[PDB]
Amino acid sequence: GQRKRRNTIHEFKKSAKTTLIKIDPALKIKTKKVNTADQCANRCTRNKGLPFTCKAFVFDKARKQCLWFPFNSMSSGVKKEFGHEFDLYENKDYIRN
Repeated sequence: GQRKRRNTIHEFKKSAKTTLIKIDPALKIKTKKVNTADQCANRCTRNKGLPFTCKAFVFDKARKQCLWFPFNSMSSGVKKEFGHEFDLYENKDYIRN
């Protein structure tokens, strides 16, 4: 009855009004309708779920959706996007190199 620390979104790079794409052969993403970024976090931290342990994700505030990316705007074979009301959540411990 109190996730308190459960939410891990406080460890990702927060960049609202900013999202990311992908152009490399070994780079995909994941999407799930949702309510707020806080949610994506729990759904992003829980490893053993994303092929990339969810290194970064995004929350569409006008679409209440989630988009976990295996990388961040720093990764390669990839690029950043927008969405007006999206959200960029790149885990700092996973910031591609």
